[PDB]
Amino acid sequence: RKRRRHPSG
Amino acid sequence: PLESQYQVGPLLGSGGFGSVYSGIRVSDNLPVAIKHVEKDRISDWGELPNGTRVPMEVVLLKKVSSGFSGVIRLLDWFERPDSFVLILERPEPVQDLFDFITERGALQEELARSFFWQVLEAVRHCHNCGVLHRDIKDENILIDLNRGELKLIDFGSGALLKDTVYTDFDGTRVYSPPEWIRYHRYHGRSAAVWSLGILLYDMVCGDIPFEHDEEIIGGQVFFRQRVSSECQHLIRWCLALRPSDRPTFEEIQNHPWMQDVLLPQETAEIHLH
Ligand SMILES: O=C1N=C(Nc2ccccc2)N=C1Cc1ccc2c(c1)OCO2
Repeated sequence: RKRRRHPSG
Repeated sequence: PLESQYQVGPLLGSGGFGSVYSGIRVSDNLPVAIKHVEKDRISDWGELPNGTRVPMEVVLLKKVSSGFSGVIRLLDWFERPDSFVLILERPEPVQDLFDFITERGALQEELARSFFWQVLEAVRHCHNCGVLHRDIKDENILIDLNRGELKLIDFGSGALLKDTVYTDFDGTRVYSPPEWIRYHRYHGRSAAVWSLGILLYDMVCGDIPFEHDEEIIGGQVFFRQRVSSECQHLIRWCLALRPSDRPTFEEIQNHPWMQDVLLPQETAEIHLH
């Protein structure tokens, strides 16, 4: 299953 | 002068947080991280006791950078015509917690306890200092792999701590609480506790529990890995849909799952070395 980063700023 | 004081190395990363490079301070070869932020992207500005007008991030870092802690400290900063440059500590060897969990999968509870405990102490420190980070997540935690110490980074979405409502937010949505999703309103500590529940689930399950807004506001926590009943209880308490039903930092640290934490050094020897 896909794990990803999630942007902020 | 900025350019004669630091030797610049490779790019460590870039994104909403600017562009960050590895560097070494020429005076004593101390390892550093060098963060560049374009002025046009700084929406939130503060002022130092100096009276100097600076990005909020510089104000927050200076407030948390006194003494020792689990926050990556601001060593110095500079203003350029179109940008600010921040000189930050750089532990060596380091891996961020996002990459650590990707590579290692779901963490043994003893390791998650030690990490989570250190994050709690760091966040307490920020709050003691009048600082709310507002973007607590695995990506914003660095592990010093030799000392077994965790360090918070990237205060660019943060704020001065207050007791009244926040109606703005620039952090990571999948770590944001349901009252933000539903109402565009949150209170600082209670929103921090929710993001800590997301983080703890991330640690013991290997990924965050929610991706979609409807999952965030549903507050059904499905456990995809074997997690102890005591740990599930803590996570679910942190992820209470009503902010006033979430534990205080004190209640988190007094939780039975949190007792008998490893020291940083034991953590490195047992789990990291
Ligand atoms: O304050 C910071 N903000 C950072 N942001 C960042 C840097 C690279 C990718 C994503 C975010 N990095 C640091 C400091 C830092 C400190 C030690 C390091 C490091 C970065 O990269 C690897 O070792």
